[PDB]
Amino acid sequence: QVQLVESGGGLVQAGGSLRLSCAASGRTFTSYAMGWFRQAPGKERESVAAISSSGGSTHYADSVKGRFTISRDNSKNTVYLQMNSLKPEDTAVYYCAAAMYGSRWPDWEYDYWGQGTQVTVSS
Amino acid sequence: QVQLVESGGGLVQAGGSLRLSCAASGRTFTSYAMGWFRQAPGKERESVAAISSSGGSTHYADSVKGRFTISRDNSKNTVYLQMNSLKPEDTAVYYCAAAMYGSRWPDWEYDYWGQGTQVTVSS
Amino acid sequence: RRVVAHMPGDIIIGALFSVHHQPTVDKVHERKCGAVREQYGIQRVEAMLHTLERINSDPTLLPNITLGCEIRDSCWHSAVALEQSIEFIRDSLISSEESKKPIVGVIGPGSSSVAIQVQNLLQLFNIPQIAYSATSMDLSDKTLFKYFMRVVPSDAQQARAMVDIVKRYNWTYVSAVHTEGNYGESGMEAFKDMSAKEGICIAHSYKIYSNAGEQSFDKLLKKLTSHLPKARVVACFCEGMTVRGLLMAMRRLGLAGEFLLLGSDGWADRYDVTDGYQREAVGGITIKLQSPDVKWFDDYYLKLRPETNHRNPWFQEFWQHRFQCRLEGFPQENSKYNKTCNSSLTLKTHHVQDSKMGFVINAIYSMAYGLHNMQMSLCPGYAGLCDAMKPIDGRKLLESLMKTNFTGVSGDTILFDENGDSPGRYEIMNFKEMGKDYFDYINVGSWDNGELKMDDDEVWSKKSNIIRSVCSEPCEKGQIKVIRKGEVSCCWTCTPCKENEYVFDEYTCKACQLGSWPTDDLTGCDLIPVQYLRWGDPEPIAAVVFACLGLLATLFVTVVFIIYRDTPVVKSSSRELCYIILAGICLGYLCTFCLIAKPKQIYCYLQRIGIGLSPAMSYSALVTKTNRIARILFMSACAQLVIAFILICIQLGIIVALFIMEPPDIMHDYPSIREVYLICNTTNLGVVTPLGYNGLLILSCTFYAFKTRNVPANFNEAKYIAFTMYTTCIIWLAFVPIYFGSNYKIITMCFSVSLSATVALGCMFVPKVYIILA
Amino acid sequence: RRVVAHMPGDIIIGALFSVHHQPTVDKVHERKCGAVREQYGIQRVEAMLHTLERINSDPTLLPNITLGCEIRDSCWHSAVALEQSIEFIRDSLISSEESKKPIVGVIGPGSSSVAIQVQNLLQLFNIPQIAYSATSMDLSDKTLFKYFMRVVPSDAQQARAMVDIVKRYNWTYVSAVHTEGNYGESGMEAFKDMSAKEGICIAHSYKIYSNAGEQSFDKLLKKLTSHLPKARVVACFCEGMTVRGLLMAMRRLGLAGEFLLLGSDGWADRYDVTDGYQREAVGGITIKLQSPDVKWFDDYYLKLRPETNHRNPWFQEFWQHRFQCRLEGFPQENSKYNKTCNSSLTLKTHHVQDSKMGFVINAIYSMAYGLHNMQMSLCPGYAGLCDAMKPIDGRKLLESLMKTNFTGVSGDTILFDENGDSPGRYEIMNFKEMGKDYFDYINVGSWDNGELKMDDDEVWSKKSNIIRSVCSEPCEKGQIKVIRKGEVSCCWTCTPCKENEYVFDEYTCKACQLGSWPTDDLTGCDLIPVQYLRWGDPEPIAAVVFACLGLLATLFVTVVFIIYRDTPVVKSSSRELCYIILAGICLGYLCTFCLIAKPKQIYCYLQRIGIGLSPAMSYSALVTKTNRIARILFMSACAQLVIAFILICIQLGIIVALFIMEPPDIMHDYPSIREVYLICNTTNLGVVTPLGYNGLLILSCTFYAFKTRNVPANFNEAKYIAFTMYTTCIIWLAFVPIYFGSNYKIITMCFSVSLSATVALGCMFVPKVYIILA
Ligand SMILES: N[C@@H](Cn1oc(=O)[nH]c1=O)C(=O)O
Ligand SMILES: N[C@@H](Cn1oc(=O)[nH]c1=O)C(=O)O
Repeated sequence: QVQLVESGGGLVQAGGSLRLSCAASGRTFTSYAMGWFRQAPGKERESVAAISSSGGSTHYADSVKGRFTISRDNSKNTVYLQMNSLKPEDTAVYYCAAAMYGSRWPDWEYDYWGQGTQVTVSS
Repeated sequence: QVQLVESGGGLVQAGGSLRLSCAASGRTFTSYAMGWFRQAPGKERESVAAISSSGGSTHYADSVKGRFTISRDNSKNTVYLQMNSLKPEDTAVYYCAAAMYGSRWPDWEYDYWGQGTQVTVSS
Repeated sequence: RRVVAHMPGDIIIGALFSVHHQPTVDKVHERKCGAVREQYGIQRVEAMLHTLERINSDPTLLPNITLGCEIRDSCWHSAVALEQSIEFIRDSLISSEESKKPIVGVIGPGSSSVAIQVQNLLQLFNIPQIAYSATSMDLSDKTLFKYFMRVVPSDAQQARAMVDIVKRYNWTYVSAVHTEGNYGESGMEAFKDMSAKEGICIAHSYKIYSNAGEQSFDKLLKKLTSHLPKARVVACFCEGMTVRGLLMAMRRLGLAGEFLLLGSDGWADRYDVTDGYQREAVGGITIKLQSPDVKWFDDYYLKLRPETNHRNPWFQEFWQHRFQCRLEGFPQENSKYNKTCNSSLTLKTHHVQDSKMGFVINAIYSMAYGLHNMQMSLCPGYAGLCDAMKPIDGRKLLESLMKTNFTGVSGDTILFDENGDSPGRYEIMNFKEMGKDYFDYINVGSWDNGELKMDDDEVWSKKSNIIRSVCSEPCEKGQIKVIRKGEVSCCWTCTPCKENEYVFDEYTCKACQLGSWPTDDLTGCDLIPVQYLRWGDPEPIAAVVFACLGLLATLFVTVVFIIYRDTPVVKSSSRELCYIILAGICLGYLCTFCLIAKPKQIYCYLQRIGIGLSPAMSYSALVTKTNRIARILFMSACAQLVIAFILICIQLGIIVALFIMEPPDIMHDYPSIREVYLICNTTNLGVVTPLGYNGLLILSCTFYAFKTRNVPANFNEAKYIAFTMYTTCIIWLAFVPIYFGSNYKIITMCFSVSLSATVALGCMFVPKVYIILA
Repeated sequence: RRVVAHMPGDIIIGALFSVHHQPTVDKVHERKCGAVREQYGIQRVEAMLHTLERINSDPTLLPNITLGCEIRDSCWHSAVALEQSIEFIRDSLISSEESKKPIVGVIGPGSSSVAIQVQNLLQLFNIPQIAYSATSMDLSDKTLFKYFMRVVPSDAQQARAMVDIVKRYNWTYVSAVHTEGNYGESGMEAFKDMSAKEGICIAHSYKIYSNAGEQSFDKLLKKLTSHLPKARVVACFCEGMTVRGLLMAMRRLGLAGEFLLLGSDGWADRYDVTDGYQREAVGGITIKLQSPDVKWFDDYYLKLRPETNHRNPWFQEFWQHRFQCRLEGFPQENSKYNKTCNSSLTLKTHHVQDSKMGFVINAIYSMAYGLHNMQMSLCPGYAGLCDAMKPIDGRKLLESLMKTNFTGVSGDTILFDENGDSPGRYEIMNFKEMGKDYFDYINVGSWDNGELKMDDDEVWSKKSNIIRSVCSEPCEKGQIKVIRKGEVSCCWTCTPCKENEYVFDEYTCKACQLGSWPTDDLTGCDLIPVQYLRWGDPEPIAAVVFACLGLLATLFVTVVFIIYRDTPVVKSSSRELCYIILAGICLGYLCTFCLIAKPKQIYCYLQRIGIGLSPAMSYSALVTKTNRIARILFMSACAQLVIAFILICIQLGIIVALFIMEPPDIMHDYPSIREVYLICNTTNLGVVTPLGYNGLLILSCTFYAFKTRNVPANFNEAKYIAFTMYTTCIIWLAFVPIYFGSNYKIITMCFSVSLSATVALGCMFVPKVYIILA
């Protein structure tokens, strides 16, 4: 198995910007589609975004469509999520997942998890 | 590295007999001379007995000479110490050690230790 | 790090399948592979996965034991497969004995060059390998390739099949191409070795790489067509891609239908080497391994969908490649395409079954039965996996697999000999145009232990096949010998031996001996008939009638003389001299006979003796008479008899010496090669010496006759004697050159002798007959 | 699991050394090894350990980098070394990349069969291997053995050295033994190939295993001695143990000093193959690689004690083996011995340095320099180990080691070519007995680029070496040809060609043409001297003096006759007839001359003309006189002149035809092969016809003489004429058979002619002289 490590999250004033970095161990990262998920206390898990293994195709949730950007770089073995406007709903813990035998979105059969990162948004 | 495991010791009436078994992991046991040592609370470590790697030569301490026996069997990867007429001095923890680059006895340059076994002798 | 397709279980079996194509030229160093393969790739992957699942579900096989798998790409390349085998070793060995479970064995690869090095790597660690397509014959050396097994026969039988095909249709001048590697090369050496014995030539061998550039095949066509139009057949041990390149270059250069091309199992029944270029390849004859279709895989494979497949990493990419789209939300979207796939596209559109799937499934079953037999014959105490079997031993597995005996999915019992080579059969397919714009491979013949059962009527559809590629036509038509230029023995030039030479050797004639004419068909020599003028020539008839007239006159004259011995004319003349003259004339006229007949040992000798004796036995009496008449102007009868007998004895001795020097014999004269004559053996001296003796006698005769010319005595006998002597001298002088001026010497001599006798007869016999009568 | 000798460090280098002997026969399956090795084992181990410690201590080498090691036993066996190399792969492959540090390279092994297989295993994983003793020539194929390097030259030069040695001492019929393996076999093939061209034979090759039983060497000796005593040298590419077995079996069977044996570097300078059997091997000649001693190892090694060595697991066992004791309290006591070692035993007793230690240390230094050069030429930014160098790459290391340029411990620069083969030199040692019970190997020759600089005086100590191993001695001594039996061309049989044949081919003579005699040394032929008569023989002298007497008498008589033409006797006789007789006698006596001289083109023709004309020119006058006297009982002088001239012309025409038929010529008569004579062309008919003419003339003369015998006329001339005619007829009749009965024909004719003339001279000339005088 390959491990996932998260970085870049934290507490910032509302309306700001941030970059979240997800890095995978091993050397088989170029053949794994990567998904961004969210989880807030007191509610069930929710989807955020997804990027295909080969790149060039991005999937954004309707509730966050039009303001968040995602990109990948296989050379340094990482995926970057540029997060903007710091919406109040962003105060949650964010998970990074890897799937390869997926189906039509948002059904991707994720099997590799990560520790995520807690992001708090002020008022 | 290989591990040493001890068995057979315990509490018995004074003047009895016992068998202590020392077993080594790995498969290089046939080229390791084996030493029996003792350690009692409130005093420094003392030597008990020794057996050569190839067998056929036994070394007994003067204080315990003439009543304790030692043998080896490489097929089951073990060494047996038969302790006859258990003396009150046996109230101690017995250690099993392995040495291969030794010198003239009792200078053998031991490098592999064991957990030993606590043997208590009644009055 | 490449991807793998794994399936968990108690036991692990590896496999090498070429899911992608070969790395292109100049990109080998990067070890990057090309397009996805549909029939040599994923089909085999799913076959292995389903086969292992099915045999796991079987209770009678490996009870309480589950069988897993690990499939890896090899890209039809050497280095990539070596790396994957090193990964197999790494999964085994250190990380497994002390990662995943150790790898028991591999199944593959399918090429005769990659399998060799994979066996080299896998024979140090004792891991058996069962190939299914590596049909080379260098892998049957159990001393050097010890852990290798096959479910297919070697290619020492494909070479025999191709030789039989090329010999059955009277082909003699063939080209030769083969792709570089340990499959084309050894097969082509075997083809050459077994074609030399059968008297089939090779125009020029060649060699090319499958991944060679576009401009490396144009040169190959140019060097192949330099021999045109003598060789219309090209024998190939090439792989499918080499044949595809040849077809593409033929279309580009414009050689549609220029020459038929014969191929191996490399492009036996493959639609992926003639699609888009099916017009150039019509006519080719391809040998194929005999494998019936399997319905298990067909039923299982067609229901596969990309969104319900969680075992094949190379499936979605294959889906966008096959259907030319881009799945919207799939992880491997591959948005380089357009026109996204619908939810109605299925795999049963344009489905083509792989031609070697039975062999794959049989290899898997063979490994499983080897494991099961060794399990039940090494650990009988338990039904499953026991401590005596942990870990599994490679040598025991090899010696358990070398005795396999079971029935394959096709229904045929599978057992291979000590060399690890299962038996096999062959078909001979032909590519042709069934309809308009419709082309297909059709079965024509077969092959099994040399029983080539083909269809001469089905191929070429008539008695006019392709122009037989032969350098020299059957030119030695019975009157021409064969000469070679010395550079090549395949085709020759023709030289007609002379009319006197008949055919003895296939390459050269020999002349008939003297006296023998070559026969009509020049197969031998025959004795020339002998020509001799037996009876029919008119000149012998005239000579015979003249001799008969003279003989009748002589008999009448001698009868008249013998009627009355005493007469005035008889009293005046001497009976001895006239009797001698008559005897000489009779002897000469007899010598005229026995010479015109067929020559023999005695007849010709008697004639030669007589023609010399008659003038000698005749002139003696007349020369004695002339000597007596000269002396007038052992006495009387005694003197005449003595002189006559002395002359006769001298002539007889001369003739005796004459034929003592040259004994009589018969010979065949050879005036020319065309004609042969029959003659008697004679020497010029044997003719000259009697001629000289008669010349001396004639000189004496004419001298004595000119001496006593005045005397009118003996009823004016001097005038008659002188005229006879002059006539005889004249005819002798005229007849001397006749004998050496023509080939009719016999007739001329006979006529001269007859008329010389007749002159004397008319001179002497008539007057005395008149004196007797009136 | 066997033991290993390890030394920690940043980098790890492996090594394969044969500490124990080869597993004995029938024990290979158990993979159990034999006795401990003193010079091919532990010495190498300590050399490597100390060398790595010393190079670690060096500041100019690998700064801030420490070098470790891992030494493993190989037991001189293929399988054990394969297992140890698999352990090497296990250590670096799995655990190191993601146990201990990865293994950079190996150093060894020292045999040409084990090294091949270890290289086959180690060339897939890219681990370089630097051998130090595997001097085979099959390991120089960089296409197949790519990761292999050497510090010693190949054995294609040992074969040349052995061929030069065997050729220099005139050996021609040699035996052949070689131990089975890739070292003996290839070297022996090279020796055969390069010995065939030099005209050196091979009696019979052989092959044996080193570990073969005690009864497999007796058979080898029996088959080697079956050729005795023709081949007394045995050429060996055997290893040391094969030579040891041969020596042991020679001692057992009793062949001490039977035949010299020539050997390779396998038993070059090794005291462990002749100890205990040094009496059988005296005389052998062994080639050795040129390596001077090293003092570093000698200084370090001799201070080692078993109780102060904590790096060598195989040391105490070696101590009890060498000194034959049992250490009391040591862990490896090995109480199977007795007589425990004291505290005074040291290693400097009977110390013998290993013969290939410089090569070992040079191999270690070469690997270290390769690492250092690649380090400073790949990571110039840091002095030590950097992330760009982690992990180390095999291909870069190989391409950095293929350019080594440095000076070894012996002081010689070490650089090997693209084939990985450092240059080397050779010595030629000889084993012999220096003193009584003292034997040693002594240096005799050398070898470097074919400059074989040996000592002919040092070996054999005299001009009488061993009996040369030759089958046929130089028998073709200039008068004998050479014939072969066809089985072998090495030795032959001798056949003396006939005395009439000279030597032309080495194998066969040839006879000369007629008229030439072979020379003294039979190198050719010379024209046989011609023998003729030069007037020196007594018989020609007698003939000449008789002819001179007759000639003087004839001149005296003719002068007396010509002094006065008119005389009563001269008036009665005719001057013409006596002049003709005198001319005939003079012509005959002249014909006696010019015939005894040397024959020439015209001399013999003139002599023949004279001897044929003189009797003819003489008898004419006498026959005319006899005819005239018979007629008595163109008239008178005119008639006599006409008759004489007619007879002379007839004789001249007959002689003209005679030499027209046979033109004159000179020739060399060949009565025998020994002698040749000189003769003129003399046809038998040209001699016979004058004899017939003279016989007819003599018959006429004697008939006429017998006719007129009564007449006493002409002063009783009839008696003289009749007596002369009778004498001439008698002498001619007696002299006709004389010519056909001996080889003195010339003398016979001369004497006959002279006396025939003399008889007539005495008959006729003297009476006329008397009549003139008194
Ligand atoms: N038997 C062939 C295998 N093979 O090669 C191809 O090109 N197709 C195919 O099946 C070989 O040994 O090379
Ligand atoms: N160069 C030899 C090495 N060798 O073999 C022996 O027996 N001694 C020894 O040094 C070989 O290649 O076999």
